[PDB]
Amino acid sequence: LELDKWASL
Amino acid sequence: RITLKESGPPLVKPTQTLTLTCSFSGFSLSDFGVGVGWIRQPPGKALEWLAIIYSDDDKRYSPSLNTRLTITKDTSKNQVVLVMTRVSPVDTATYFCAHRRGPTTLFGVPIARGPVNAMDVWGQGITVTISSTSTKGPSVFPLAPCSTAALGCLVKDYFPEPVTVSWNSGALTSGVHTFPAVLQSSGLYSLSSVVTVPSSSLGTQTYTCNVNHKPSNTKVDKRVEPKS
Amino acid sequence: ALQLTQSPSSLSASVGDRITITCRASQGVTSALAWYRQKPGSPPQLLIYDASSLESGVPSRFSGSGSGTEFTLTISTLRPEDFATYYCQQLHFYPHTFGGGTRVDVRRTVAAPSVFIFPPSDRQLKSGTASVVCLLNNFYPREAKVQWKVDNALQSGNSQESVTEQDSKDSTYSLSSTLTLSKADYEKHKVYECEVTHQGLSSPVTKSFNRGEC
Repeated sequence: LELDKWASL
Repeated sequence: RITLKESGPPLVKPTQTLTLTCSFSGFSLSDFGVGVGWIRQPPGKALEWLAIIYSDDDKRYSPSLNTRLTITKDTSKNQVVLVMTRVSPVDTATYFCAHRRGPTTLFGVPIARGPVNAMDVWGQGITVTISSTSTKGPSVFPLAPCSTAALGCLVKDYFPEPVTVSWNSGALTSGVHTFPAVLQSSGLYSLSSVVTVPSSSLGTQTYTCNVNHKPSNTKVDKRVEPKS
Repeated sequence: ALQLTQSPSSLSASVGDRITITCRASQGVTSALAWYRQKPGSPPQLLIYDASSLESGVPSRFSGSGSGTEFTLTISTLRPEDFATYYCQQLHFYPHTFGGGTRVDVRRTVAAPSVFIFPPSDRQLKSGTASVVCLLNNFYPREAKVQWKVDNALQSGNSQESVTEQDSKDSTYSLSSTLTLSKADYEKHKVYECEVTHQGLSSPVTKSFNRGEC
């Protein structure tokens, strides 16, 4: 559910 | 070269708080996008992500353990601390801290995020056992089948690990199987050691298992022989 | 952490062999997937990051591919140190997650386990506890099932088992399962049976004894 820190940079 | 090393209590009692420290070198938690995370691995089971903290102090926690975890970093000391409150026997596991790279930058511009897609360096891991038991030597019981042949010793109710087990003071090694101990619900360990023989050798050779539980100063030699 | 299924969960192989491990995710994780190799008693070691990038220092025999919900790790030529457990990890969503792991062991011909059941010693009984142990000796593959029965009642929650690491020259495993009861309960039943199911066994093999029957 929760996107990672670097989900698009 | 990056290195991480975990430190903390090898034994903690239920309901107590567990504080684990990750000491690292080779990188700084002030470096762009760098992350240091924690992963645990219950003996015999799969890896389980616990949390991660980044250079910018951004933090994330396993949703399942969120209420019991706090991760913090001490940039100046090159350390990351993970605190787990209200631990229980199911928290016994090997806890690893690991490094996560930040995006590759060029003259200060992140040009590649590919390297952040992994935990590239892990510490050796620290094994933590959660049990309320005090040191206790095992009771050694013989294992002789009621009726090719097998015999052994049951090393029951000891704490903590480890216990050494040999056969015939070390002369018998062939056909011997000392199984990893299991942590019983009582918080004590138990293990079995067995030896498989040609049956014929049941009348010829004698079998005595040598058990040594250094932690409680418990040395025991139990000669095991056939039933009736 | 998140839902990633590795396949197979267990894989037998031999040096020189080419193997592949797959990881399927419950939702697309783009290329944010890493593969690790964990040798017994060691920490996981990064092999592939970002789904297909080879971590520096990692031997070229390793390669990964895939994206979205399907990824594979292939070892072109299996080496002795590759007999280990492999894990994938998704880093697209929090919590980052690992797959259940894929155990890679030395292949050998199937071998049924020699099964033995040991009643508790009168020594233990005087203490108030009865441990009944079942040994499955030198078998392969590793997957084996042990069911305890006390007077035909299937036991649950009162036994623990451990397996040895694959024997270095046998390539077989051994398993020990202990059924624990109170002396009181132990004395309230007669037949203690240990049923074993294993690929090497046509039908389940049962080993039992009648308490007291002397």
